[PDB]
Amino acid sequence: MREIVHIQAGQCGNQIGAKFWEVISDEHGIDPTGSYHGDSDLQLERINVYYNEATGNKYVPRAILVDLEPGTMDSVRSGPFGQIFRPDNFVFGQSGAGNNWAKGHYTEGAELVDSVLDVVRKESESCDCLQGFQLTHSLGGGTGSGMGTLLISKIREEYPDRIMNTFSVMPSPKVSDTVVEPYNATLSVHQLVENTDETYCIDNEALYDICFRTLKLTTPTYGDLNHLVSATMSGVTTCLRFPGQLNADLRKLAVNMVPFPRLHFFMPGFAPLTSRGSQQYRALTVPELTQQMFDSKNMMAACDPRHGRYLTVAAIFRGRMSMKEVDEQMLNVQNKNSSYFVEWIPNNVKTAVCDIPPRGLKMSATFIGNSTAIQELFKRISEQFTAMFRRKAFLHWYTGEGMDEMEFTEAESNMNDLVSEYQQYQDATAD
Amino acid sequence: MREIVHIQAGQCGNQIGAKFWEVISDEHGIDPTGSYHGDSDLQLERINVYYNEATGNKYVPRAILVDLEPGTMDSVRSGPFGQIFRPDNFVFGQSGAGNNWAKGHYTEGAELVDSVLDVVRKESESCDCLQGFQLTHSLGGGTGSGMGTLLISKIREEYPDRIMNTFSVMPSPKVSDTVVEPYNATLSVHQLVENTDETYCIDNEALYDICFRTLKLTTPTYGDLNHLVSATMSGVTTCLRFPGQLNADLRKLAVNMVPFPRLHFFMPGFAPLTSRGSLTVPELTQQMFDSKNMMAACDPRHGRYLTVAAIFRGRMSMKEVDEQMLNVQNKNSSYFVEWIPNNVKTAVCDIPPRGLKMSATFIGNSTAIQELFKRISEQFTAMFRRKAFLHWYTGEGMDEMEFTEAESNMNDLVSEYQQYQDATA
Amino acid sequence: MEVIELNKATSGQSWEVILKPPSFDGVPDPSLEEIQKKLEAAEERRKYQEAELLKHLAEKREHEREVIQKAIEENNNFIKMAKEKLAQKMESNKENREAHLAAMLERLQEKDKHAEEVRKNKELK
Amino acid sequence: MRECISIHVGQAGVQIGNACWELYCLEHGIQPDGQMPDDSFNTFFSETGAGKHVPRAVFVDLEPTVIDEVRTGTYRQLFHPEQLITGKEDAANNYARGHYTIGKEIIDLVLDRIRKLADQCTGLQGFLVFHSFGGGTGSGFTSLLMERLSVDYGKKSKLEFSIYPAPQVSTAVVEPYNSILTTHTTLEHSDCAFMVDNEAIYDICRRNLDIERPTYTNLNRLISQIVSSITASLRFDGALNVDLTEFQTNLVPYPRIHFPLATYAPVISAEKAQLSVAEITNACFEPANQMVKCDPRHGKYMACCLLYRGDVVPKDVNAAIATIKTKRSIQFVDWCPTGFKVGINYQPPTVVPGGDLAKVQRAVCMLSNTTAIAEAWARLDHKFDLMYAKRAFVHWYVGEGMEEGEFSEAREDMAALEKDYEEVGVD
Amino acid sequence: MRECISIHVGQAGVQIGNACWELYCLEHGIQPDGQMPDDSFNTFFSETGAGKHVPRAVFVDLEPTVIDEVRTGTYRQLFHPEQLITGKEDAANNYARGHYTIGKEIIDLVLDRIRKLADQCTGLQGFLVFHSFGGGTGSGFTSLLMERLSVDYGKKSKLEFSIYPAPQVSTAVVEPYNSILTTHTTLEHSDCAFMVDNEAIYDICRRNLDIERPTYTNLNRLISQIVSSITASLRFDGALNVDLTEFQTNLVPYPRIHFPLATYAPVISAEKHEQLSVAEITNACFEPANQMVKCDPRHGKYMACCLLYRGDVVPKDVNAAIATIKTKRSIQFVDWCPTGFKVGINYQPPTVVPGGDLAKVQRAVCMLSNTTAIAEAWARLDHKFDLMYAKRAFVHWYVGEGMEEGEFSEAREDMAALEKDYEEVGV
Ligand SMILES: Nc1nc2c(ncn2[C@@H]2O[C@H](COP(=O)(O)OP(=O)(O)OP(=O)(O)O)[C@@H](O)[C@H]2O)c(=O)[nH]1
Ligand SMILES: Nc1nc2c(ncn2[C@@H]2O[C@H](COP(=O)(O)OP(=O)(O)OP(=O)(O)O)[C@@H](O)[C@H]2O)c(=O)[nH]1
Ligand SMILES: Nc1nc2c(ncn2[C@@H]2O[C@H](COP(=O)(O)OP(=O)(O)OP(=O)(O)O)[C@@H](O)[C@H]2O)c(=O)[nH]1
Ligand SMILES: COc1cc(C(=O)c2cncc(-c3ccc(C)c(O)c3)n2)cc(OC)c1OC
Ligand SMILES: COc1cc(C(=O)c2cncc(-c3ccc(C)c(O)c3)n2)cc(OC)c1OC
Ligand SMILES: Nc1nc2c(ncn2[C@@H]2O[C@H](COP(=O)(O)OP(=O)(O)O)[C@@H](O)[C@H]2O)c(=O)[nH]1
Ligand SMILES: [Mg+2]
Repeated sequence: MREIVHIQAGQCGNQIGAKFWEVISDEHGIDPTGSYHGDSDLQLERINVYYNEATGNKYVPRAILVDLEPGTMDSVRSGPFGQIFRPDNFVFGQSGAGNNWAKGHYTEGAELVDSVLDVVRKESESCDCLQGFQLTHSLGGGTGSGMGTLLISKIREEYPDRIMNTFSVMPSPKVSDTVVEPYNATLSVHQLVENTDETYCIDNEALYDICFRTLKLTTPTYGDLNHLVSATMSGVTTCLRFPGQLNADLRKLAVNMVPFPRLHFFMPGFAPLTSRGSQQYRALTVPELTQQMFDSKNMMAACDPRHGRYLTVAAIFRGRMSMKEVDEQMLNVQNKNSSYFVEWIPNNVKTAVCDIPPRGLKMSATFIGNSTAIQELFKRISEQFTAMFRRKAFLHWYTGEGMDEMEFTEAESNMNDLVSEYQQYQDATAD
Repeated sequence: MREIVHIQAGQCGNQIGAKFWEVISDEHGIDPTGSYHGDSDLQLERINVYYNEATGNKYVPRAILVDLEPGTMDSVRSGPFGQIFRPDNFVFGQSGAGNNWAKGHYTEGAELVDSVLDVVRKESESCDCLQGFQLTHSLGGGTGSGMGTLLISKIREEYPDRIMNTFSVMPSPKVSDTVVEPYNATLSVHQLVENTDETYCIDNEALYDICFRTLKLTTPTYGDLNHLVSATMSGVTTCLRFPGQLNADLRKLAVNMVPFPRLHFFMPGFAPLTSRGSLTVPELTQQMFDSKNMMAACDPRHGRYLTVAAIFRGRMSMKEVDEQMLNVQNKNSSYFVEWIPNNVKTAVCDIPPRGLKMSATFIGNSTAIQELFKRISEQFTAMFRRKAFLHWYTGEGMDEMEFTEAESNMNDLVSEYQQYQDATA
Repeated sequence: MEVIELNKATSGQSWEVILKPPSFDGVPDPSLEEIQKKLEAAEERRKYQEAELLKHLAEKREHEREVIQKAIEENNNFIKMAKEKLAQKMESNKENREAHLAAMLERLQEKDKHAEEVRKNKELK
Repeated sequence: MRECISIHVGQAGVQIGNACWELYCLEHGIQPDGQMPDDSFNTFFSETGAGKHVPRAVFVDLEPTVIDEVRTGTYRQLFHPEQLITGKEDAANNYARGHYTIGKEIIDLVLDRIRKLADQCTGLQGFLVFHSFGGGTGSGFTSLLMERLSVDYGKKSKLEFSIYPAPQVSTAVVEPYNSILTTHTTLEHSDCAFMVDNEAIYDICRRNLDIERPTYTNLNRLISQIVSSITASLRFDGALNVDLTEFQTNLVPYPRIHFPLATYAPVISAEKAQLSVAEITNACFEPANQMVKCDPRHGKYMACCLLYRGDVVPKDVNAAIATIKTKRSIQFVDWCPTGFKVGINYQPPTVVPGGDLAKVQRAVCMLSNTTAIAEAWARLDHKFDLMYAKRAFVHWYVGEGMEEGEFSEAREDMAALEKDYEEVGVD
Repeated sequence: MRECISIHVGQAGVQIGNACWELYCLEHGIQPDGQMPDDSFNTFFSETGAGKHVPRAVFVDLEPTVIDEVRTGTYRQLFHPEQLITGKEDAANNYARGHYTIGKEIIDLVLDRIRKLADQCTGLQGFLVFHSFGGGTGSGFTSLLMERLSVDYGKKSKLEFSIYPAPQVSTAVVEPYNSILTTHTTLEHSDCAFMVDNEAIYDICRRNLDIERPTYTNLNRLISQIVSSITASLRFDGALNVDLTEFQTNLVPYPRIHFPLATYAPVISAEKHEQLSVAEITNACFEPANQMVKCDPRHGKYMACCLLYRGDVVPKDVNAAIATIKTKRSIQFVDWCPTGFKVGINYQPPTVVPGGDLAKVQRAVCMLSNTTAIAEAWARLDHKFDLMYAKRAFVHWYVGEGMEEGEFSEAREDMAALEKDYEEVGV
């Protein structure tokens, strides 16, 4: 279990994926040309998880960049670290999907996906011990959501014994005005329930609320939002990328975090919350990190964890701090807040500490929760879906590409089934 | 009726056997190199009963040393008299008996037993007239107990007309080595009932009680118990080893001591009792019929003597010895069966045991020995009724019936002792 | 008394002293073969006894063999039952794991057929 | 003659083997290249023609990380490379993958290596198997290994040292499942299993050694002392030795009832500024010094094996044990007339320099079979029941080919095992 | 010539033989080397071509220790090797072992040696057989031998000197068995048997000789004097009992009642000297303290009575001694027999072993009488036999040698018949 193959699809997928690669390259001392320039060997111990060694002392991200829209990979190559990616791993169509899931999933996306599998197989067969795949995408658009889920299915067909992980950006009317985003999200969640092992729910609604309410940004941009996404992605992959006592990998994570196969949608949290590019004038304490981490203002999904119960929790602290103090804060948070942890999964909170903090922070903490409160996210989507589907608003966008109402009905049904089983386990007793 | 062949088996067998050779070599003036250096010809008149006379005017014990474990015989070899033994008379296996009678009797013992019989068979052919065998062993362990009784059986098959004599050490929870001693001992008592002619019952329970109550030894050790065993083994062999007008041998002893074939278990006694490192004829006579002096944990006043053989060592009036032995028989008349006239025989030998100037040794065939076997039977029954530890024996091929038959036989022995206790004229 | 001379010899003499005459006038085998028969008969009883003893010890020898043999049969039966159990659960697990993977790839393939129906329905419009 | 082969499975088993074989080398004067300036250590070390002494041991793990540290660490020349066996993917904390999916790819190799080790023994006593209950390899591969050992070697003795999981020490959430599954599968195949509770070892390192946050190396070094006490009888010329057969005979009254309780004393901080035979003997019946958290005053003893090492005289053991027989708080079952076995090896305990344990002139390891150990089983079974009632995480086991029937069949065996401990404690 | 052959069987018979042949040699002037400076002594000694005088004797003992005395003794040159018959293994105090197991082994060898002696005789009278009642050899082999002597020497007299057991003297617990078994088998084959009660002889030595604990030598020295008195008119030219036939003529009116009582006086201490009169020693013949079997002649009737005087004894004095006791004492003979005595004087003086404990006396006497009182000795033996045989104590040792249990009861019935016969004639 070492190599991960990263895939980024659509505008959102490629924007957050690029940011992810800038952020971890800086953590590992890799500059935009692929040369290592860091000071500590621990930057390189597990560097193969995300990077191939190209001869010439260089490191190339194991990353495949996909979009039906050609322009978004022109903007990747022009961003900082555009030059770090393998040029042949850019796979671009010449027409976007018009925020239309059926275009991404059935028609134009399906005409490009074999082009994508070419690159995916080459990166995979090169691996000594392939862990699996992580995909960044949004659920509200046409390419990330439709072609991204299609891609998942195709890859699962060829690599069914490998872990399939996603970072999936949920739509919010606060951030985008595209009215069919509830449709695309609901069609995609149907696909993700059946075909991924772990999905990090990154909620644009939560990201906007954090930027507006906590960071005091009157008009937050995708830059402001993606700063929070990239802090999360760095935190939740920290254990994969540095050597710890845990022999952390994607399958051990899934085994211990997912008690029921469909219930694999995690609520990420992070502390401290910062604005992008901003000097931090005081570090947070271990009790501060521990408390602020289980606080609804720090969740990357617009859900109050106190409205449900945790099935499982994985937490990672970064920086120089007492592991003793970390253990006593974590245990105390579980005892005082005993009623937000299901009692029929004993010892369901796991803590790791990595001595290396992220850039700009002396100390930080990242939170991976499998909470039954995540049903609030799916209910919000499902309500928005129904208000449109009652009227059959915009359906001809989809039937024009070959779909049928029945596929909408089923996806709506499957997400309401998801809500119910979250609720079933929320109300379940140990007697 | 000259030579005895001596066999010591298992850890306990070899510890008390080595102590025995140590003691009698001192009595017959034999140093650890095998050279004689004594001061009297009385010591060499019957020395071939126990020693072969080597080429270079040397004496080699007629001893065969057996264990399934190399550790104990290693320790013997480095002991005080270790060098005196014929080096090729050490027969030792490699993988032990696991404190398990079934392993010593069936599996591991079988694989070693023919190596032992070859060495027994060589010592027997170098005898002008073979008297029989003496075996030292415990009953509570695996090797001396299971392999010892297997040896006895095979030796009976090959020499069915030679006397078989054992010094058999009884287990006691007061001095235990293994939790399965009740099983091991009960399975062996069965064998001895069937296959020995004379068994000296050496009761660790009695030895511990003697050391604690009489010798004031707060915490007895094997050294302390084995001091009592070697004094007893010296005592009960004195007549085989020194010339007495009785002309003592093992078959004559069995003839006059064993009225009924199964009732061949003797209560040994000894006076005076001594601690390691640190009396009159009337006392010797009494102290010797005293429960505090029996090497079996049995009160002889709880039954009746079928036959008694007594030996006094040291210079003393044989008139006074005969006087007092009669006095004791008359005063204690109800503890002797009336239907065996004159059932106490007294011998005297002039040579005292080392460090003592007067000693007495008692060999009783008492119906009170049933108390020894009842104690074993009760401990057996407490374990076997829950079938505790049974699987280490069935796993060796044993049937449960072997367990129930062996204790059925031991309770039959008890009943038979009881039947003669209550018989009258 | 009445003394009566009996004899006189070199190294002694004898006679008889009568004190009273009697009140009452007057006075009121195996062959060699037989012996050998009884000596031989006792020898054959000795020998019969010894033969019966050795016969019982022979019976114990064979029981010893049967005990050692039974333990070896138990060990072999332990091995055989262990072997068949393990192969049973290994093949059952293989069948299960292959059946799960085939169902998983069967569902994704129905999806593949359905995508062809979507693309056909489009050109039909 | 009288050889024992040690098998160390998964992370926990391999790291504990590191502490054990380090201690053995120090105990016998063996350098880390196998060279060496009483031959009983031959039961645990073969010897090459160059006078090199090679552990009779296999290290197995389905992932190479831990065993790679052996391959490049201090004792990298102590083992032959072929004795250090690694796959490429671990069992991901999943019994089903250790036992079937992943373990089946390497099991034939491991048995081939063990069979080559057995071929070097003239009187094999048995196998000692070190493993965790909670790991996917420690549970699932050990179960497979033990089954294949029964096929290859029949009833040849198999004894285990097993790490019982504790929330304090890093613990995966499905560890209760793996523990019950390996215990069900292994029960018929093991003759005697010495359980080690990570919480108990953890608490001792804190109370007795004043280590705030003990590490595995802290825990393993204490575990290695206890292990060394058990095997000392087999590795030295002792006064009173106790071979593997004697352990099984005196500690295991019924086949299923084969889980003895280990206690050890003294455990003294190396930074503290000699305890009598009586003192350290009484310490073995104090609940603070046990290797498994349970309360023997609330149970009944069925067997006590006391293993002394160092400067110990039998008159002192006899007096110490006689005191114990008078304590009313130490209750023995009705059907055990005699419950004490004693061994004394004269070489004092050894300690790794730079460790935390102090050098002492005498120490003792007690192995007791108490009905109180059932309290440890009940704790596991309750955690298993909490999750299993919702079938939490079961899909990861079924996905690898297991059937739910295997779960209930395993849990019913533990129920029957718990009722057995009740039964053997009655009068 | 009237030769007699002496046969000594078992330890008691051999050691008493030693005492007798030593005393005969002193009475006849035969030195220990066999040389010699009245020819009647030839009835007991042959002569070789070298001039050596050789006892007409065979010694049989299945244990080489006792006969090895003879071979290396003081009188060792008197005997030729073929007179000394040993084996390796004695009868272990077991009549059945002596009679059947070894009897069948050695009987032909023994009869062959006796036959070599008998071929040297021109007028063999018969045999004098010395043996214990109590030993396995003395009882068991003797009875087989007597059966064979009746076959091979039909018309020859057989006299026995039988040592009757005593608890004081070294005595096995089964001696009453062996005593009744050998009495039964031998009864039909002996003409006259002089019993020697070890208890009587022990009592005479303590009281008359002042010996606290008499040895076998003390007893055998005294028994030698009695045997000498009985055989003195065979070995010198006497006038009473001048051939063996005359013993049954003068003492045995009824063939089964062939057990005379011997009384002897005086026994005087060598340490301790008035010379006793003919009256005093004659008085001593009617004192039960001087009998060789303990019994009360007041409880019986005489059938026969011989006075055998030795030394300075004049007929005048004997008749006046006899006249004195007849007026003071009641001496009851049976009705059909005359009341009186046969009197012999042998002029040869009584001789003692120099340095022994018996003093040299001028005159002595032995009274041989056949009284019914001696059946009290049989009743003592029969009672001990009955006490043990009721429980079958020790019988398995006899049955193990091939004897049938029914021989015990057939022998005991014969003793019952013998007691009844003594009753009938002592009416
Ligand atoms: N957090 C975040 N969300 C984004 C970003 N870019 C787009 N989105 C969200 O993504 C959704 C629209 O999906 P897109 O990624 O733009 O669509 P696409 O995958 O490129 O598909 P097409 O443009 O129709 O070809 C809306 O909910 C947007 O709010 C971004 O950079 N960061
Ligand atoms: N005492 C002790 N316990 C350990 C050690 N390492 C792991 N454990 C315990 O073992 C259990 C985890 O199982 P591991 O042995 O690490 O897992 P594994 O056997 O390697 O199996 P996989 O990694 O799942 O393939 C947890 O209960 C740990 O606390 C150790 O070095 N010493
Ligand atoms: N008077 C006397 N009696 C003896 C003598 N030796 C043995 N006895 C008695 O003889 C009886 C024992 O029989 P033994 O003649 O010694 O034995 P054995 O006939 O040689 O037969 P085994 O049993 O085969 O030794 C006991 O009653 C002894 O007291 C002796 O020298 N003189
Ligand atoms: C604990 O933090 C992490 C752990 C892992 C593991 O690989 C891993 C390994 N072993 C066990 C567990 C575990 C997880 C959760 C629970 C409730 C539990 O009981 C055990 N996780 C990976 C991570 O990032 C990908 C990570 O970062 C947040
Ligand atoms: C008398 O003491 C002993 C005798 C013997 C005999 O060999 C022997 C020989 N002859 C007779 C008897 C005898 C024994 C018991 C009774 C009741 C009896 O009436 C006679 N024993 C051997 C001894 O040590 C082995 C011994 O030592 C105490
Ligand atoms: N008296 C005594 N008893 C011992 C000695 N050694 C062991 N025992 C007893 O022997 C029994 C154990 O059997 P042991 O001889 O050690 O086992 P083995 O080697 O398998 O025959 C227990 O009852 C111990 O008390 C010893 O030296 N003296
Ligand atoms: Mg592992």
